[PDB]
Parts: sequence; structure tokens; C-alpha cells
Amino acid sequence: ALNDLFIPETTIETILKRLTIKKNIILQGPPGVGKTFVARRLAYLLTGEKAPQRVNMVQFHQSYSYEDFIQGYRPNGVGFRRKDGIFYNFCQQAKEQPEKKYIFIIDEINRANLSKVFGEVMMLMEHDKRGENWSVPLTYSENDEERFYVPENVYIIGLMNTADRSLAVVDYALRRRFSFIDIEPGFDTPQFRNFLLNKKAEPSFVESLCQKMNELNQEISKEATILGKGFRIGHSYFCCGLEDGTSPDTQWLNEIVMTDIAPLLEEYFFDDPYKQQKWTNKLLG
Amino acid sequence: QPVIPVRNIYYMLTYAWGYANLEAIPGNNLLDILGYVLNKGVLQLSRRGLELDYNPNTEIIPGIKGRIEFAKTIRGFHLNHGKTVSTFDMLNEDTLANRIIKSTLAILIKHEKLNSTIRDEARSLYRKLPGISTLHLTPQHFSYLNGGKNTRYYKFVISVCKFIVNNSIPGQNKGHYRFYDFERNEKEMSLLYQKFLYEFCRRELTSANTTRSYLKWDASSISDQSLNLLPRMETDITIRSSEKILIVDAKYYKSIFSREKFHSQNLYQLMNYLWSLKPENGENIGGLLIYPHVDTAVKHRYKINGFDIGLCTVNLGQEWPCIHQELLDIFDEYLK
Amino acid sequence: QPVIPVRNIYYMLTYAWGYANLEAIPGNNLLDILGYVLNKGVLQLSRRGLELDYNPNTEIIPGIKGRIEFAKTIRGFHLNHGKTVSTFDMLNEDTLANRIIKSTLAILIKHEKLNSTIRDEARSLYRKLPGISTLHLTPQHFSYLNGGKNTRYYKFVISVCKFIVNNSIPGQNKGHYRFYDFERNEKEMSLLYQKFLYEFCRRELTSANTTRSYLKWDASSISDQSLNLLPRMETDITIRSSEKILIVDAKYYKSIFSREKFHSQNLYQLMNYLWSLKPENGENIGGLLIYPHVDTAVKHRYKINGFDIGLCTVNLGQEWPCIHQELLDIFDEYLK
Ligand SMILES: Nc1nc2c(ncn2[C@@H]2O[C@H](COP(=O)(O)OP(=O)(O)O)[C@@H](O)[C@H]2O)c(=O)[nH]1
Repeated sequence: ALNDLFIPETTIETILKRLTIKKNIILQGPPGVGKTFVARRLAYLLTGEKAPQRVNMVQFHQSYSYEDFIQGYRPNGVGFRRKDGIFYNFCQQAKEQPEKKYIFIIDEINRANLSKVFGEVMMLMEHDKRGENWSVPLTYSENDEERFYVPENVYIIGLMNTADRSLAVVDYALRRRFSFIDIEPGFDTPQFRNFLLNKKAEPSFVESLCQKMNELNQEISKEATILGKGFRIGHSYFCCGLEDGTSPDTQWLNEIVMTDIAPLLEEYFFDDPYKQQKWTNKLLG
Repeated sequence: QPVIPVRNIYYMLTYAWGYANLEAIPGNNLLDILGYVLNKGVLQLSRRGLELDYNPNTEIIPGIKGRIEFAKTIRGFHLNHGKTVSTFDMLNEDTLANRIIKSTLAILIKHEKLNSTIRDEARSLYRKLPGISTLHLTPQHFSYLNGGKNTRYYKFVISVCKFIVNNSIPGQNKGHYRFYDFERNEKEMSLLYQKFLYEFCRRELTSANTTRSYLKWDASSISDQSLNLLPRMETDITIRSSEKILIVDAKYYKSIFSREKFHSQNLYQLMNYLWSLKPENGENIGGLLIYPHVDTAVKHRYKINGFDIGLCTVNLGQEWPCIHQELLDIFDEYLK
Repeated sequence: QPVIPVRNIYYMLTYAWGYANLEAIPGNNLLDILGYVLNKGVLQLSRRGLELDYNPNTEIIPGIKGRIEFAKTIRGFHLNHGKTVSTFDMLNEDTLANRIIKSTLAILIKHEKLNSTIRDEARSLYRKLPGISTLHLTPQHFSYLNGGKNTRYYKFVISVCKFIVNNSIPGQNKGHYRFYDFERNEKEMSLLYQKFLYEFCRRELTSANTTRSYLKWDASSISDQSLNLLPRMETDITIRSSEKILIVDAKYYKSIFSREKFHSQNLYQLMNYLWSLKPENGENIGGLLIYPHVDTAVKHRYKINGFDIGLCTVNLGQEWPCIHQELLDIFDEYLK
């Protein structure tokens, strides 16, 4: 699961050191850099086996709740019955194999309220307060004796989208525990270039693309307070669409500029269309 | 580098906003005056009582309050742990109008240049509003409040809060604020002056009728009947009476404050208003240019192109009532 | 934030000053262009030879040179130690005109933002002028040179030196300089535009006669015949021909550069010029408002108050000759 990741080698190695210690990392960054992709591959790296079963991934939204996450009482045919959640059940599998590493991906964690979701468990999920010693009876636990304890093997990876203006402040409860990490677009890297060279792409078109995108992304990052650095465009669009072996050329490129980048600029530049026309043209002209 | 005495400016803002002793305060600068009005102004409101607007609340509680929402109740199965989703009306002071006050006071405290007595009193008030939530203010918040449900008194301080927010700039420190040097820029001071008269005239000149009048060019063009490219022309004020009409163009210039050449560029607009304006009654047409001067006031009359036009000045910094007398004295002559 | 391409501005300055390949240079910014003209311009002069103005010298020397001043000779008793006070004419390049060049070049070198090739070449030139003395330049120095004894070529670069000196601001360092962002301010760019046309029109429109015309109000006032308070009115340009006269008011606005509402405030001045202007020949009276636009040029005609007036634009940034064609094309239509 490590053949072609566009990100530099430094961060991906640092993360593995960072993750094995802190165990709760947040990956920031713009949409379209494969935040789901990189985390998924890293999940296989930490285990050393490219196995999905140990790994589970969820997308958070505001109405995502403790009931789905851990324990809830959905009705059966006659009467209400407790139902195990995802994280609750997920950990029971990890308890079987303490030697192995089990991994949980939480996409768009900033969107939902963590407190309503984790509830009691948010104290445990920090790396220190782990194991049977810190076990507590659960919210819906009928019997006091049954408890839930986060095993040390579990590692949690979270994806946060920097691009949104609507976001103002990260949740406080999140920041105390998790170690935020910034993912650059990494449009100018050897590994991404080497991918395109393997595909039917001339060297000038590669440097043409890298040169043009860098200055464009640099422009958005340059206006620091008005727009965050994380607004800068990612690279996943250029990855996708070439599974058929199509040659990457200016003819193919102009579609992606028009289809994906153009509405994205419209949202980023909601003030002046003239200023948009300045930047749309340079990519092709 | 002459400017108006700051205490006098506040009176002009008052008519501009369309609605007390300022002699006591020793701080000439504007923010000292403005905060003392607000800081004292809030104290006036609480005596009568602040506005409490019923905010309906849909929440999950352990019991029946008001109206239970059956749908959300059953779907979330809240009945089982003895809870319902019920709608009721908590009474708070957490309204947008009241929230704005607290956020503004925080800015007032953070301001680097401010009287100590003023800052101390506000900090008490900030403590005295526990329930209300601080906010990061924008004009868009003020935009929502144009409905004006609130009382007449609330609208006064809210306009004050608008002045502070727009005229707040960070200074030495990251947190602290520093007030804008409002007087120095002519445009906003001029735009104040133009609004100052229009609302002023409605109050005192009850005899005459006062409205801003939109004007249309006499032109016709073969290319476009619209003539959109042509400049938009809307009077500053028109003060019409049965015996005589009068159009005024008033602006604040820095050059005129020096007692030489004269800056009367606005006059070029005036004649064109007279031309496009055609009276059905045909009583008369008159024009006035009035500017602010500091030392003294001088009045002239002219007969230019078949029009009787007056150029006049007012000695701002004199005294507010004598100024008020002077304004009525001035208009009385020309309104004839 | 759109502005004119900088290379085009230099052409407008040329007609403004009333008097080459700029394609070669790669630095778009103004100072790169301007220094290269000067740095290359000086090299043109030295080839022909720089001005040497006889400066008479009254000095104490050990011998007779020219005319001995008998009075100062005897009174100071300089005869005894074999000396006389004699008047003679040393020939130097140390004139005010030439001194100005060297001082300007020092500023050019000190400028923080400048092409390396440009700066290196000037430093050679600064060394190549050993006799001439550096100076701290003021407009008062330039004021003395309005006599224009110098040749026509000298006047060109001196005007260039005027532009640099006035548009020089210290930047990061105490010594170094940073160029003014000339394009951004409308007033000086506008005032350039107004002068640009007036000298331009004399060159190309040889058929017509072009002069700026002072105008007098038709007014009479009982108070003062002078009417000094009234605004001073002097045309931007008048371009009169036997068949038809035409007055133009041209100004540079930022709002118009965006392709909505239109900024045509200057028009209000225009009609009043038409009114005060009375033609003896009675051939016609016409008006033109011309503004700079970047993308495209659009022309309209109007019949407003018995006057035939045109509003038009020019696509600056297009090309200098096609612009020159467009200007002649434009005036030809209305001059009819
Ligand atoms: N092979 C490869 N695929 C990538 C890379 N980066 C992104 N992708 C793919 O881009 C697509 C979108 O990823 P993602 O960022 O999760 O979509 P998003 O939800 O819009 O942000 C997926 O197919 C990713 O695997 C990469 O570096 N290498």
C-alpha cells in the first residue's frame, strides 16, 4: 500500500512516529488531496498488512450522535433493545488482538460536536488514560460491573477541511487531545510528477502545470487573513479520470479547469469575476 | 490643521440619526463623549427595563413544558428515558439588539485612548450582563435590525454602536483598539453634513415642506432613451414652500476653512439641477450653497443666469443654540 | 485592481513634456523604463557634447589671468606676495543643468527596486563625471531652470529628473529609495491625462487651432462685480475649427475602469462652460467627455439642452499607434 503517494516522505514518516505516541492525529488541509486516501494507506502501513477489516472509516455530521457511535436503544418488533455502535463494537475486535493495531478514521470530525458524540468516553480516548484501569460504566449500562475501556492498540485519525469559511474556531474539546497536522497540496513533488511521466505526459506540460498551480495557490495563501492557506487547491482531480490510460494534455486539462476548478474559484472569489478571469486564463493561455 | 470642536459634531450626528448634558465631561475627544453617552445611555434603559423578546425553544427536557412535538418525540424514542421534545418560550435579554450593546462595550473597554472613569464604569456594566453573549459584530447584524421592532430609544444607541464599530481600528496592541480620526476626512464628514441638514430641516421648518427630490435630464438621445451613462442626479435637499422653492447643495471642504482661491466645485452641479427642474406653479426657483466655516459666517447673493443664488457660511464652533438660531435666520431670508 | 500597462504611460508623459525603442527592455515597472531612458539618454548627449557654460571666477592667484581687479588687489595687499585678484572664465560642466543629472543618478542607484543592469551602468556614469558636484535637489533648483537656455534635448531629461525627484520615497533603508506608486492615484494620473491631450492636439490636428480658453461667468451681482468667490473656470482644452468648435473635459476615474453606475461628475462642469461661452461666428457648439478604459472603447452621442455632446472611451493598453489612430479617428467625427 506504499507505491505512489504524492506527499513527501518526511511527513509520512513523521506521522508514524507522531501517531505511535500521541495516537490521536488530525489531518488538516484543502479538499482534493486524498485526505481519506493517505490515511487509508497509512492505516495499512502501521499494521504492516494491507487488510481492511481492522480498519473502519466514518463521516461525521452534526446529527451524528452517541446513539449511533456507541450505544442506543432502537426498537425490535416488540420492545426496545440495546444496539452496539461502531466504535463500541470496533474496540471489542481490537481487544481480541491486543498485539495488533486497529485503526479508526473519522472524516469531517470538526463538523459534529464531539461532546454529544463521545460523552463519557472522551476522557478515555486520550492515549494516557487507556486500559482496564480507567474503565467506567457506560451511559446505558444496565449493570455497573460491565465497563468500556479504550485499548492502547487503537489509533484514531481525523480529517479536517481547512477550506470552509464557515468554520471559525476548532472545537475546544478536540484541541486539548489531538495533534493537528497540516497536509500541503503537494502539487510540486517528484512522486506526483513521476506518476504523470509514467502516463503519456510530456515534461513541459508537467512543469507547466506545476508552475501555474503553485503561483495560483500561492496567490490564495498570500492573502493570508482574508483567506487561509488551506484554501489552496489540491491535486486529486488530476489523479482521477486517467484510469483508462488517456494521454494528459492541454485538451484534457481544460475540461478539469472548467469543470472542477472554475466553480471552486467562484466560491473562493465571490467578490469580482474580473479577478477570476485573470487567473482562469493563465492556466491555459 | 483646523477642525470643528468635537462636542459640536455630536449634535450633528443626532439629527442625522433622527434621535442631555455634555458640559460636565472633561474629555474633548470624540470617543470620550461617545462612550459617556452610551455608558450613561444604557443606564437610562435598565431603569425602565431592557427588551425581552420571546425566543421559542425546541429542546429535549425531562418533562412537559408547553407543547410537545409528537413527531420528534417518537422518532428519537425520548419517551423511554422520560424525555420529550417540547416547544416553549424562554424569556431572555439575549436578543440581537441587546447582544450588540455588550459586544460594543467590550470594544469600548479595549480602546487604547479612553478616559479611565469611562472605562471603569463600562467594565461594571459588562459584568452586569451575565446572560447575554458576546459577539463579533458586522454590519450584516445591523442590517437585520433595520426592521426597527425595538423602541425609539434603542435605535439611538444602536446607531451609536454603528459609529463605533465602523470607526474602530487596532492600534499599538493586538487586542486593543484605537479610534478613527473621523474629523480629518472630508467625505464622511461631508456626507454627515448633507444628512444633517435634511433631517434638521424637517424639524424646525414646519412651515415649509422638505423632501429630497430626484431629477431627470431634459435630454433625448437617438442611441439610448435610458441615458444610463449620464450621471445620477439626486438633490441633497429641497425645501419647498408655496411662495418660493429652494434647492441646496452643501459640502464640507478643507480649503474653505482657511480664510484667496475658493473651492466651489459643487456649484457646477447646482445649475444643472435648476435646469432639469421645471415648476408647475412657477412661483420661483432659488439655489443655495452653504459650507461650514470656523471663525465667521458670511452671506452673499447672486443673479447668475436668471436664477437668484446665495452663497453662505456658518461659524461652527460658535455655540449650538446660536448656530440653531443662525440656521433658521439663514433659511428665512432665502425661503422668502 | 486594474491599471494601465506601464510602457504606455511613458508615451503620455512625452507629449506632456513636449519632448526610441522600449521593446527591448524586460522590466515592465516604470522606474526600469525611466532610468533606462535617462541612462541611455545621457549617453546620447555626451556623444554630441555636454553643455559648458562660462562661469566667471574672481579668485586670488599668483599671476595675471584675464582682467585684474585693481581695487581688491590693492586693498588686500596681494601684490606683495605676488598675487592678484583677477577675473576670468573657467569652462566647466558644473552648471545647474548638469549638476542635476548627477544628483538624480545617485538617487537612481540608491533606489531599492531597480534592474541590476540599469544600476550598474549608471554607477559607471556617476564615476565618469568627476568634476561635477553632487547636490541635494529641490524644485527651487528646477524653478531657476525655467529660463530654458539649454538645448531642446536637455529639457527632456530634466523633466525626467523632475519626475524621479518628486516620485522618490525612502523605503526599507535610511539611504535607499523606493519609487512612488504613481498609477494608483487618480489625481496626478488625471492631471497627466489633461495635459497629455492639450499638447497632443497641437501636434496632429494641424487643421484645427487648439488653445486652452479662460471663461467668464454671465453673472452679475449687486454685492460684488468681482465674483471672486465663484469657482475659477478654465477649460481643459478647446479645439476650434472654422466649421465647428468643441470643448473637451477629460478625467481619469478608477470606477469607470470596471465594466453598473457611471461616474460622470465632471459633466456638470461642462454645460456651464457651454453657457458662459458665446460664439461670434455662431458656427456650432459641441462638447466631448473622454475617459480612459482598459478593455474596449465605446462612443455615444447625445442631444441634451440644445447641445450635441459625445461621451467616449479609449482602450489604453491596446497599442500606441492604434491608439494614435483611434484618437485622430475620434476627434475627426466630432470636429465635423
Ligand atoms: N493514486 C493516488 N490517488 C490519489 C492521491 N490523492 C488523491 N487520490 C484520489 O483522489 C480521490 C479523492 O480523494 P478525497 O480527497 O478523499 O476526496 P474528497 O472527499 O473530495 O476530499 C480518491 O480516489 C483518492 O484516492 C494520490 O496521491 N495518489
